[PDB]
Amino acid sequence: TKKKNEEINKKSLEEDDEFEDFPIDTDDVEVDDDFTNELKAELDRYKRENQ
Amino acid sequence: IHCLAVRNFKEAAKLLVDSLATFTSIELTSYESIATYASVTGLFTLERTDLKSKVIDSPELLSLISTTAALQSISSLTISLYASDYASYFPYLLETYANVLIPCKYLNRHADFFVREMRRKVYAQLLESYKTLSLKSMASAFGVSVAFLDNDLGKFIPNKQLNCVIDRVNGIVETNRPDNKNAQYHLLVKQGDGLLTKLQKYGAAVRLT
Amino acid sequence: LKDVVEYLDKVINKELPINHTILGKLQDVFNLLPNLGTPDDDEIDVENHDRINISNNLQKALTVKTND
Repeated sequence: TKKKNEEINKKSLEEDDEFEDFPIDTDDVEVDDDFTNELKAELDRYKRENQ
Repeated sequence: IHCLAVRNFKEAAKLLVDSLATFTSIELTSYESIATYASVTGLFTLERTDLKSKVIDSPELLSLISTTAALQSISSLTISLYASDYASYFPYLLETYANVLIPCKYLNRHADFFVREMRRKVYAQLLESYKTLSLKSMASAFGVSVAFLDNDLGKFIPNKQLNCVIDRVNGIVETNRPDNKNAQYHLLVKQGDGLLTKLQKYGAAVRLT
Repeated sequence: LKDVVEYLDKVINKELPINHTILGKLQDVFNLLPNLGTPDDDEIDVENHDRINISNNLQKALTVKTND
């Protein structure tokens, strides 16, 4: 009950909680590189071999 | 299965290689599946000697031959990694994707990380033995064009496993060599840094009482 | 050292004898005097890093005991 005064005082300095204001108002990207690699391997190969 | 199912392979390899010694099919996916899966995990986890032995000098895998196409592809990969035959590495990499990774329920989700992770391990390996290489040399060995290699290398380098640069105008590939007392120094401070932070966090807490 | 130094002044000014033994011994001191830019100097620096390194790990280690 002691800590409680402080928790309410902080919230008020924020105003509400923004936390809930936002939803009301509104190499992890790396593509599988296997598909691109397949194309690469094959074009190089064709030329290499028949060179 | 619980481990395989998630991304972490470290744990799986350790239980699933052991199931080679003893398998029971009771309410469990047949032994042939376990042979294939043990091999995939195998590659990702153990270092040179040990891993090689575990995924090759195993009597069981040799006795079982290549009876289905999927177990073939993965074993072919294993051969080429170990044998340092880097021409056939890339064809073998593509086969394993189509026929091992996707039939698998478990590695469906993890196809993306796995196949990419293999291109990095293999490249590291070639570079380790060489002070310097040429782009034209390196390129040829794998069976990709010179341009292609460069692009795909530029992904691996800042992420850092290759430990390398390309002096482009000259076309040579240099491999930074801080493996020594310097290495051991750098690692040791970072680990020290990690202990230092924890002490503060805990210190500050008790101190309030 | 100071005693050696004022003694040398007296030899060439106040006619204390030329005792060849004393002078003879001083040559070893100048020949076997340390030098810098030797690869020994580089060697000392490697050792210096080692000892400070161990000092820090041990320093942190005491911080843990007292905190218990």
